Amino acid sequence: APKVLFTGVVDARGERAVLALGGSLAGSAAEASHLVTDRIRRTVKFLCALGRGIPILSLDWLHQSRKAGFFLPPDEYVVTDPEQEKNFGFSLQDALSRARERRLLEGYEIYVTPGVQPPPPQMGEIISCCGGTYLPSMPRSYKPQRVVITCPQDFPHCSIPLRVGLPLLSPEFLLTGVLKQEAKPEAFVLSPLE
Repeated sequence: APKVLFTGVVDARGERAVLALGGSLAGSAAEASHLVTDRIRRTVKFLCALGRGIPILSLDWLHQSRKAGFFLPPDEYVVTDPEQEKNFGFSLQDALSRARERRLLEGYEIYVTPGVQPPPPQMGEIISCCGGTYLPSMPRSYKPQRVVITCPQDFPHCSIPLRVGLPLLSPEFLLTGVLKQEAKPEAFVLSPLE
């Protein structure tokens, strides 16, 4: 039975269809089997669903399923948003295919300093949904794929990662990388002395 999550929309009729058909309403994207929405948006729920490779479907999926009397396959209902695909420069279908082949952040260990925006806990949810490790405190040693997402306010606290050669990165490394399902840390390095 599906555990359906909604994002960027309000659809009481859709929620009712999920339950009527035997499914349940997902508490979060990490728990969801399907995400229902109307557009591509950079939200914790959308980015987590995409990172996990679950179906991201239109609101018509549930309404047509209710008419059928059972959950229909996802294929004919994938969210299509050429406009936002143009705004962001990526293909949702291609990004999902990538997520379905591999977790984007497999092997990555990421510490997000306290002052970063968006909020560290939201960044960690996204990191975890992409198979990475959200670190509890600043690292003390170098390791490949171990990085620190930080910000100007926190540069004063970055002497240890700089000492050991850990990259200081922009939060967009995560947001843009997860949206496109393409991790390019070298392209988001911050300049702490500027």
